[PDB]
Amino acid sequence: ALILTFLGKSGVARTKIAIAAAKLLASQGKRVLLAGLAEPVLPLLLEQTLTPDPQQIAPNLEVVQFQSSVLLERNWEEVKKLEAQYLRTPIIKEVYGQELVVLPGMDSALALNAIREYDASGKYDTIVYDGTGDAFTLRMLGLPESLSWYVRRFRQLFVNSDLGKTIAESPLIQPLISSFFNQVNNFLDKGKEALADPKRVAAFLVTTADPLEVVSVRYLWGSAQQIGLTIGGVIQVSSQTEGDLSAEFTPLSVTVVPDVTKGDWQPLIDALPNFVEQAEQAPKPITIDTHNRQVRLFLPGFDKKQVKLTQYGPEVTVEAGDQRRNIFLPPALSGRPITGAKFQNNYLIISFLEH
Amino acid sequence: ALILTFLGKSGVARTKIAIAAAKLLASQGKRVLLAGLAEPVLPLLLEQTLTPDPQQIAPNLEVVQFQSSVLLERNWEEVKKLEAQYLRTPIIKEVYGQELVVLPGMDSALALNAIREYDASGKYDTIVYDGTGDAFTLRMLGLPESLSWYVRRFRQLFVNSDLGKTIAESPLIQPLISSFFQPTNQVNNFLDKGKEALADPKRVAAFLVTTADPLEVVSVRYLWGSAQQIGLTIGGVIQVSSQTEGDLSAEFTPLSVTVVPDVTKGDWQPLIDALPNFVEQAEQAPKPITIDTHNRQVRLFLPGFDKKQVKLTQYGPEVTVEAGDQRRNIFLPPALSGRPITGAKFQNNYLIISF
Repeated sequence: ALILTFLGKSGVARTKIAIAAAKLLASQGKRVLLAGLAEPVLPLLLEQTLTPDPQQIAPNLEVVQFQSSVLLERNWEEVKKLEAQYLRTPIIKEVYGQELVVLPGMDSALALNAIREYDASGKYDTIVYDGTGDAFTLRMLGLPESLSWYVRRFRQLFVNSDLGKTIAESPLIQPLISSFFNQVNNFLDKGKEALADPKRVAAFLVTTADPLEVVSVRYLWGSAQQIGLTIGGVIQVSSQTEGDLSAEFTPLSVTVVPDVTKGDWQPLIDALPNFVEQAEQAPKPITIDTHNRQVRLFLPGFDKKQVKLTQYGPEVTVEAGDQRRNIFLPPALSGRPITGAKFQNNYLIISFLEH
Repeated sequence: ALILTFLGKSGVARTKIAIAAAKLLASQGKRVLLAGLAEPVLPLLLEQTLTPDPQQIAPNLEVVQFQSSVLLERNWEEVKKLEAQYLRTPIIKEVYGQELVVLPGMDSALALNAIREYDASGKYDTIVYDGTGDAFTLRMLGLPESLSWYVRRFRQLFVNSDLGKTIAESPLIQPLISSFFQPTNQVNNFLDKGKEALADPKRVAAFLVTTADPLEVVSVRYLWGSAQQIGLTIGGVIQVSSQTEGDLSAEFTPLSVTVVPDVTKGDWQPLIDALPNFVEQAEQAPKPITIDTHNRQVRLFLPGFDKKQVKLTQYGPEVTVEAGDQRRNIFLPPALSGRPITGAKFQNNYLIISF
């Protein structure tokens, strides 16, 4: 499925857009899941009580509310089943899933895993996700890449090292495991390949003509590029500020849409863009030119003072918008000092030494 | 210090109110730190470039911007020194802070710890925190209690298990730990101090921010109850302008609703002059939880929920209150510890639980 989401500073407008996008796509024969968070506006705008299980509200249109409490207790039962299997003496079987308290980070991990399950079921063409629309959403969506980076470092250290041997053989720990007792990369790589594919994950900016909102979504735009999230376009919603925003979002299409009054969704529905086509035509977050030995990063919303580069062996780290892209350099670039990092037309062009 | 924050659906209004509150309290002689996250509105409204370190911008007014990437990197250097101090062969000494990736949850822990450090320094009377103003801010502020509960439900399960009683009754452990290189009290002391502060309206308080749009009103009422679940005092409501007219006093009884004007073209004085007395309203507001030793009762303030969506259960050693997609595991104090529940009821937005 395509995971479709929206970024912007005003939650009510984002929810209306998500609802309208879901209605439009379901009306065209796409199988749609609209998923929101634990908050009362989506139910109220739909005039429907929502639950942690998808409910059909129209042909091809199901709606679900992610309640982290419920997702946590559902995952906890999977933890118990694994515990019985892999342990001779249970330890956490006592704890009921209804007791567990949601910690920061769990919220995003549980929501992303739920989305992954819905995506993997094959039941949907589009999963419209009405999230927080902000940097927390980006950190969620970036989990496949972020976890992959950690896994690759753990492997380098706690194993794939003498330490990996001083425990792999340790006659001290071996009996301790014998008592009471990768697939990971295929799992993460699937998430990574989806996130990078605009046919599988795309987001759209939502903003009024207020310059404060405009600068906020341009910052989110650049931050999204750091994680490889395609930004397909801009939805411009109404306010007391008038303005043509096309020049502020070149080369993206800006689509001006009307409000929703008294539950008449049709004018908004009719004004929405073709999300799939615009995502497919949007700029690419990263390209690598192996002949000229250059990395080209699309980084709208930032200038050179706001972007930091770090280069440690075969890895380059790009930090911008409080996000970090780790670039593992290919053979044409590895081992060569960076000789330039200059912005041209919202792209940062990183050059590597030829001589 | 007092940590003061704002909950609401529109970030721009929340940042404006945070700036005005900081300017107000500073002009009254309080030493103020204004702290925001990685986003461009606060610097633009202040006409000041912001950094990860406090900058004075007016008498008694310093401002700082939290960047998760920098907080993580600065925490890493402390982890790397501990390696040099308590481990035979370093493992992580070659991992560089610039490369670390911020995962979900990590961002919230790093920011709360940064706040903790600024509060511990004694340099400020008020810390005005411009956060995300939503459930994610609540899960962050609730960390001391949530962590305390995990330590308290699971320590016993792991120490008294067959595998735990073996780690104490096994000679394969002592020469294991020494192959490299009570905390339970130090941890609970650190956690209990955070829980104490959060429960004290002089140390932590939040105010709701909303327009008259019924959709915003219902949203902040839900956040209001969600905040009570974590023990966060909600001192009052700030009503900002919109195309919807309305007196909101009856919607938030017994809280004061203070109507405030916009800020246009750098003129902060109308907003400043309209802000409420934060300290006094927080002192007068309802208490999230009261334990009545005499009447053997626990009274939980739970406004803004559907009563059918408040669940009380005792699956484990403590009663669990589920509401607002948050869970409170009630630690019974001495006067109530070990007394069965004998009833519970709702009344004027309070859940009264009898023992």
